[PDB]
Amino acid sequence: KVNPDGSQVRLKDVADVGLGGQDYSINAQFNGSPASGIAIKLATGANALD
Amino acid sequence: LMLAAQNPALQRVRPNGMSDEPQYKLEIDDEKASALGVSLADINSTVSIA
Repeated sequence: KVNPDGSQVRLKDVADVGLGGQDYSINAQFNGSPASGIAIKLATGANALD
Repeated sequence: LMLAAQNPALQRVRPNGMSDEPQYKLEIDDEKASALGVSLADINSTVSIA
């Protein structure tokens, strides 16, 4: 917005902005250290070893 | 490309795609837009739809 007396209000004035998670629900760690992972399910009929 | 062409094992080595060409960027100063009472979404709709 623009104050009717010159000057303007920016997003930085009303909020904080930055790269963060798209979802914060799930999280994990590996032996104690911060981590991540993809769990993989096998497609029906596929062969686990391969 | 300018390496494969010094290589006497290859020949006729060309990119398949095209090469970057000039394009005319539009800058819109939202400061003067909102200072003249003109939306911003109306600007974009004008440039798309015309």
